[PDB]
Amino acid sequence: SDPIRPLVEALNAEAPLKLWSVLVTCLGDVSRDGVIEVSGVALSSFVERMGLQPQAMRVALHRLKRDGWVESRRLGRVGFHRLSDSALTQTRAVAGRIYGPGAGPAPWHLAGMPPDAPDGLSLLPDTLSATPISRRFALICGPLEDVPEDWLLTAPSGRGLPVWVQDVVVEAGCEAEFKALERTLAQIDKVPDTRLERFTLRVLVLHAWRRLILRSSPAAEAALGGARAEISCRARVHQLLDQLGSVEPD
Amino acid sequence: SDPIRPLVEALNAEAPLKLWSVLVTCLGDVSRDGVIEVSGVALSSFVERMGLQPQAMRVALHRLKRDGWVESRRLGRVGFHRLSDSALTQTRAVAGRIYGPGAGPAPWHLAGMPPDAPDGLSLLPDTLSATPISRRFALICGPLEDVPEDWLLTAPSGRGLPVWVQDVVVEAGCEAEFKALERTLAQIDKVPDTRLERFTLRVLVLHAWRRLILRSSPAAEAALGGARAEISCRARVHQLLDQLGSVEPDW
Repeated sequence: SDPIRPLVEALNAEAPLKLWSVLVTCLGDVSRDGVIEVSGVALSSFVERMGLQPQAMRVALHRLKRDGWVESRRLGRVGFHRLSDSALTQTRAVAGRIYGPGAGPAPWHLAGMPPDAPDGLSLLPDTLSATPISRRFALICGPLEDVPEDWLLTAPSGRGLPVWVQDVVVEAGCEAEFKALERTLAQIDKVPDTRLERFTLRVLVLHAWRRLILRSSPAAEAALGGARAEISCRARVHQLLDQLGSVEPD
Repeated sequence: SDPIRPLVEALNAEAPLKLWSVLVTCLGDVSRDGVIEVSGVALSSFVERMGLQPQAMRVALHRLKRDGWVESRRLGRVGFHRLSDSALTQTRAVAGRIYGPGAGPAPWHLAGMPPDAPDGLSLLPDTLSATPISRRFALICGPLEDVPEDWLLTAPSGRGLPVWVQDVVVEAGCEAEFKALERTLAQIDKVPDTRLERFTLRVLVLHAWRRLILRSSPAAEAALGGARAEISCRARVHQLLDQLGSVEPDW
């Protein structure tokens, strides 16, 4: 009655799973909790458990090696893979977004760029999340101290959002997508016995959520409000990640 | 000496005075305080005290007659002129803007129009004042209940206005034009003795104000604040209209 095979089919059906990215999630998750590097054979059993070929893992590791995402050691006949220093710092920068408790009822603001600045959104710090609603105006989230003084900063009125705004925020804030992932995730009923099954399921549930949470806009999320699909979806993922727990591969 | 001649030269220097409009101000002002119609000879003495020809007044009255702004009676040898019913109702619609105490520190908001609506500002009621700051965004004034539900309504944050916004409002809210008119008005030292002088000065001070007020954006002004020029300039115009008082054109 295997929980892995149907979950894989389901995730692939919404958006095909790119092995290199699944590997980045896997390596990222283990390094966050102490396992700085995973053996090639241990990694290979995870890739096989998923329904994939060890050949596919080699082509994924070659892609990631050349692109500076992964680093490799050879101690005798065993290969050891880990995220690169570049990849780890980038991974750590999104830890709170992925593993954290979430923004909850986060407030939003509207920011208007000066006339001289066409690509004004690039001038906005990494700490700020911005969803354009017009050529010069965007819905913003984050530290308002990071909003430059030459931008027009304006706050929400008691009024709701006009339909044209709600249409933008529903799309950028992945309301349909978080609902769809939660509905797919609802299928998982029991925790598997095997340490490998528990590990493969955790990486799959984590990858599905990682790929979405990092695609969605926190600004657009804050604009959707407390009833947003991201709340209930995060609620299930972090419950699932707790009931599956953390597995050191063997 | 004479306070009329320099004031005329000063007003003409900023923007040449159009006689037909000066007449519309005059007739509108008298209708406000009871004088339903002014005689042609009384009107002619006002036009002359200004430094103009009676011929110029006839061409101005002909323009206003055909255009339905003024109506004329001929009781014997005397002609009687008044604003037409449509001119009066249009005049009365702006009474509060001209004669009123002003909006003071009136609040502003930012309104964003939907993508499908290009001429969104036309869809905004007469009760709302709007100053565009972008193609789809404008600073608004007035009853928020009149702001359509398909517009993005956003309020001021504790932060000030960026320089690019201040530049719009300084222009739109006639900051410099209000400064100049107030300085121009400082020359008016004492109230003249003559009923005619008192009358001509009142119409001139009122016209200069009327033109600039109906041109300035109430929303732009609301964004400018309580230290804006429209406030002090308004108090000066009202102070003068009070110290000059109201004169019946008997002459």
